[PDB]
Amino acid sequence: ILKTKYGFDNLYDTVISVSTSNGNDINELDDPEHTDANDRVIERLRKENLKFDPEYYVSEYMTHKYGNEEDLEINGIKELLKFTPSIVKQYLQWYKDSTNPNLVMPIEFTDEEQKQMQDNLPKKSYLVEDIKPLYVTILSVLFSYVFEQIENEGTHTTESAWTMGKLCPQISFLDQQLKQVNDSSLIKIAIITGIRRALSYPLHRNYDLAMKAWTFVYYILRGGKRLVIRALLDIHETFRFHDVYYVYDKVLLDDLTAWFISQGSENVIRSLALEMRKEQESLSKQDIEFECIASFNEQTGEPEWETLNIREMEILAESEYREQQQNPQ
Amino acid sequence: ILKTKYGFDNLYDTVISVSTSNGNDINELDDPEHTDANDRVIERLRKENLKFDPEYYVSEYMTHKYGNEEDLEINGIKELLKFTPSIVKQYLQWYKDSTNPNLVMPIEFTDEEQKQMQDNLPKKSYLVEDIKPLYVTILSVLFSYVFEQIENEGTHTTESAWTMGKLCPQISFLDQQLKQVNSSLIKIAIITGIRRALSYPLHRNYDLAMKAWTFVYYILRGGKRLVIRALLDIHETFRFHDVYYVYDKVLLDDLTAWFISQGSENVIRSLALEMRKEQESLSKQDIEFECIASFNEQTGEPEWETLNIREMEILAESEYREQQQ
Amino acid sequence: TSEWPLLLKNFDKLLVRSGHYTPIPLKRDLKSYISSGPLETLLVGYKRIVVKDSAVNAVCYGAKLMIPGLLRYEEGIELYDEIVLITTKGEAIAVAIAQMSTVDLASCDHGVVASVKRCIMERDLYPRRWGLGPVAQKKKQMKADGKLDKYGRVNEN
Amino acid sequence: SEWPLLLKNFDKLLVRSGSPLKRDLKSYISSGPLETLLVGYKRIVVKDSAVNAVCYGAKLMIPGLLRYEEGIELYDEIVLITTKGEAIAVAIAQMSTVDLASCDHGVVASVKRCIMERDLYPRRWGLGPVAQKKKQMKADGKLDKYGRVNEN
Repeated sequence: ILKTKYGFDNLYDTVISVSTSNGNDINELDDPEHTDANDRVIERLRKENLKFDPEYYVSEYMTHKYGNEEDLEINGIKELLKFTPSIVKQYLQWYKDSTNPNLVMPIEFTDEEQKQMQDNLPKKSYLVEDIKPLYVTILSVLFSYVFEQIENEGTHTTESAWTMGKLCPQISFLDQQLKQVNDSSLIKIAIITGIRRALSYPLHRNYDLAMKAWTFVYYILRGGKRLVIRALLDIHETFRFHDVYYVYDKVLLDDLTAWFISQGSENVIRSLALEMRKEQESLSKQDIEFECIASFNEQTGEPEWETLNIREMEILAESEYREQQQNPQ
Repeated sequence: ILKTKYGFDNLYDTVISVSTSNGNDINELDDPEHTDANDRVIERLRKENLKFDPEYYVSEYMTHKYGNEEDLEINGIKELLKFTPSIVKQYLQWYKDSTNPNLVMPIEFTDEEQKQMQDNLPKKSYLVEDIKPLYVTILSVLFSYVFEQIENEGTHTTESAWTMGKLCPQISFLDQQLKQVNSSLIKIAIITGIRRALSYPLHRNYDLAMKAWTFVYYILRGGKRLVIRALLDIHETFRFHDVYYVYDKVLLDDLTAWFISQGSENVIRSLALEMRKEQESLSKQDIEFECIASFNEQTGEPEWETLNIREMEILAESEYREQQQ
Repeated sequence: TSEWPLLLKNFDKLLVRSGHYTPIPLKRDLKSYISSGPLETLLVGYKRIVVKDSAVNAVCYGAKLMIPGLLRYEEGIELYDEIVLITTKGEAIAVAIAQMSTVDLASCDHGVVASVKRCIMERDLYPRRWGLGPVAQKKKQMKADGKLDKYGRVNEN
Repeated sequence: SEWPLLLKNFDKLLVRSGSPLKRDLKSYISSGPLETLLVGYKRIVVKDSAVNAVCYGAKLMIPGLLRYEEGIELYDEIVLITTKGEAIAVAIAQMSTVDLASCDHGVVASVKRCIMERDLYPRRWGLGPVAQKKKQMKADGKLDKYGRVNEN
């Protein structure tokens, strides 16, 4: 089989397979060295539908809506929903006082951030023709970062990169394509993907939580190039520090940060902020669908599949609960 | 499903399944609580054929026969084959000076052995009707014990209980029956010991397995008290293990206590002579395994073939001679 | 130099014997080469904290352990001590750093008990469970009864 | 008595003021970078020819030693690793850094707790598999009347 290149500008190979021998549990591709771009999308979609747990989803929804104080305290959903990461607080505090808030947010890079850009990033020049997948990567990686920032209430854990890599299709599945072969639509796909993955992989699987994270991505993008760099440097450092997950910096994040710093466009970032917000606002629970196993054939073993959106799951759960509560058992 | 009792006199249950949740890797039964005696034999035979590695077997044989000094130094086979366990040295030293060699060997139990019998063994009386599986269990467990003593040159390791448990079908498979329902049982116990010694331990060598059976003969010839010395050592090795102690609970506690109170010198002597007769009737041609020759081109299922260990050796010697040519 | 497996880092710190030199194909995942034996003895050295079943999953995700999740704690746990977090079944969840002493564990009604150093247990071994019937099977029963709308979906009311 | 390993001395476990069986470690363990749990220990790199013996709990001898870490003192708890970086076992150092450099013979370390499966590094046969060779002989008619490999 011919080798299939991956990562930034499809320049990398071998790195990912070697990492899987070192405990890389972020990678979700069965054969990263021999899976083409379209097959990565096919595998991802199949695995997302297998990963999604409707009972877990429904339980999370019911705890949030009907749980007592003890149930809500152990879960933590209400506290997460009130949390604002530091990067967002910086933007909101600036925005509140700015005389002209359509302009870009001023940023003075810290000593640590300057040392990072000097010592940790590649110094090569970039001549990338296809920039659209790179801006879409920035979008998906920003959602991963924001979601993690909320879920952990601004403190990183040993599993922060796992969270970031899992909600990011360009990382877990080395998928920069997102759409199967049979800008605006790709943006909408990136948003839906983020939501589907945020309801299938992390500890807290909540639609309102996923939408909160996308709203904060909008604000980061509105802040401008430098605010985006502040976020990218944080992401880069979280991966760099891990003895295993650093491979995602090697194959994607090292170049993406350095390319963005030297070639990122303020106009493109602003257009992206407005397009993603428009696409986000056009979405509802009815757009978030999964194929679920209803049963297994006893004689055959083939799972019997059924299609449901997240709202249908909630209604069915609310009906079961009302039957349990209204009627004596 | 109805629960299937096991261990000494089939009096035990539940213990084994609970142990498998705690890392009991000696147990080889998929479902110990619901596998009848005959199904334990069927499962054991299937798993032994899966476990046996002909390439490993052949490699050991070739190292012993054709290996250079460095190959033999790292392997250790020649050193193991020269080793005599302490229990056997005691017998042989006594036998060499004995005026009536057909008598039983005198034994004075150590303070440690006396405390062990007093503090670690059950104090209940035994009224066991079916004693034949118990004497066969003693035969099989003595083989496991002797083999471990040779392999480790008389020093126990953290894996001494694993080796003994693996070479003993009454432990690994809770199988005291040995023969499927469609002395002979003694011959089956000897063949089983050899097959397991060629499939499970670090050193897989026919001469080594036969050396261990020869040493079992001498222990049995020594008599009841020498057998007790060996049983106490086995019991202590399992007792001391945080996981494997379950084999003392379900089998060895009672086997040892029952043997001390009810073991017969005449039965032990008859057993020594019968096992020796059966051992001497055996050859490499009696040791057969089902091996994977190839895999199905369309399916990937394995294609099985039957070989005795001598056929494996000859085929390996032919390949070597062709290579050296 | 640059690439080395976790246990092979600082390779220079590894000394050779005098004489012949035999130079140093890919390794497998720990889960793929690990024995099925009693390996939990490797954690018997650490002091223990027993986690409530409702908090097990959070610990598998690397999240901090809070007072509501604590069930039992060992005597002599000092601040910053490396400890083990276990279930009521005796399964090892993670190796963690003690964020409060035994006196605080007894008194405190709120706060961080421990922060995860290294997750041991798989995520979703103790998942969020739904007490009532599975939703996908309920929708199939509704298709069979004709209790679904024209678009083949579960309607409000 | 029957209690799980990590649940022994249960009385020593205190409660705050105010029955399904567990699974095997191999069944609940994550597929993540769990080898970081052993980064604390000093290392000894084992020759491939000695790996399997260590999985069986056997002592590690001078012929099996390849590389050793600085600062290994007698009786220190150490980790035995392969050249691939796999953890074989946790062991007790039976000789210091000075003896590891000089000694031409002896026990290097004794196994405390095996980590790696037995037969991951088995005894290998350089030439063709024997079972495959017997099939080729059946196909050629190079076997006896009974269907067995004969001497000569």
